[PDB]
Amino acid sequence: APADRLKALVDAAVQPVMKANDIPGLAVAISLKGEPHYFSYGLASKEDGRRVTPETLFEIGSVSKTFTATLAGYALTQDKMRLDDRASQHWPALQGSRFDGISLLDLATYTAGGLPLQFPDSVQKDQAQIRDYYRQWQPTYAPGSQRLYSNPSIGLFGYLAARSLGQPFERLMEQQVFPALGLEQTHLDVPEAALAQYAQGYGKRDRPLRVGPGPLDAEGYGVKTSAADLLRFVDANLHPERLDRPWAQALDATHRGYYKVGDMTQGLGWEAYDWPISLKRLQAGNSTPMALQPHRIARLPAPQALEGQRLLNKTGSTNGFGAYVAFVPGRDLGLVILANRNYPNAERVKIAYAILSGLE
Ligand SMILES: *C(=O)N1C[C@H](NOS(=O)(=O)O)CC[C@H]1C(N)=O
Repeated sequence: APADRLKALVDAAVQPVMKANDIPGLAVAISLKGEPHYFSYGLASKEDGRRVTPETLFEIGSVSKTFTATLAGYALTQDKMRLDDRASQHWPALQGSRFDGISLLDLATYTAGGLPLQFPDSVQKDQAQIRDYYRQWQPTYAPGSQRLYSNPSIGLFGYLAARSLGQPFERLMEQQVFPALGLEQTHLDVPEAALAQYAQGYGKRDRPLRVGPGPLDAEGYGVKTSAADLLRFVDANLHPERLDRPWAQALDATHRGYYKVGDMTQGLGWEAYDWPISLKRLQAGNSTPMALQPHRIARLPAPQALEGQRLLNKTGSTNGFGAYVAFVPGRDLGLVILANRNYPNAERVKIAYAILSGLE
């Protein structure tokens, strides 16, 4: 039976990696030939024995940036902002700062000139502290030259896109973005009535870990969603034309590459690779040096359509969770892997590659 073969393929990819990385619970969702398939493993909470299901909520960390990118795509389609706008055009407090010479594109693609991975610990989740942080910041190098993966960078991009729409970022995601995408199990602030679905996260010595408040957390890493909802988001990405036009264009804006770093082409949120490509190369593109070190970019002469024979992906983590999303536009194939342990990106890619290969 084809169901037996598919279960065998996914189990063979997942089971050893869960055991090796001591993952308590893991949800897989696959979109194949326009049909969804779910595979759920282990426990959402070890303490109460709640099992993972396709409706369990996981923290997706940096995968949130693809949602942030979608909201910015919507602001672009509505002509409320342009990627070449100066960042300070959208926030008067930034006028006269170094943000007068940094574009929204630089912010979105981590090339603003050395904005750090995280806000310093001295910056709390407070509007005035965030404002003052950006007003005083000075680039280490020229904007548009080096990519340094950064939550304050794309966080500001999302914050400015929301300002361009005249509403708070979190309100726009809840009231407009998630409903437009048909996402009813996707949250920035999990409702009390949905808490029973929120998985526990696990760190060292199995300490419980759920993400706490931080500056621009919603924009950079704040989404909690189920494997079923994240697959719905992947399916919207595979077929933007099925949504109402403004939202179709918003999703299309996240499928455009601006530059290359090694085998990776950088879009808004999504990162793309030629497909097929070796597992080692895909792991190297999602490796620690890509997250922690600056890289000189190879700018494209024109934005490149991220479609056809390409794999678009995003890793995301929080202290207690590890997520991975990947899809092949030219093959109508999509995958979501959500876990309640922050396990190495290389291991997430290893599961995904075994599944994607087996399906091919
Ligand atoms: C996203 O989840 N984050 C940003 C950073 N690198 O992202 S990647 O490895 O998920 O692409 C470090 C991990 C994480 C964070 N802690 O903010």
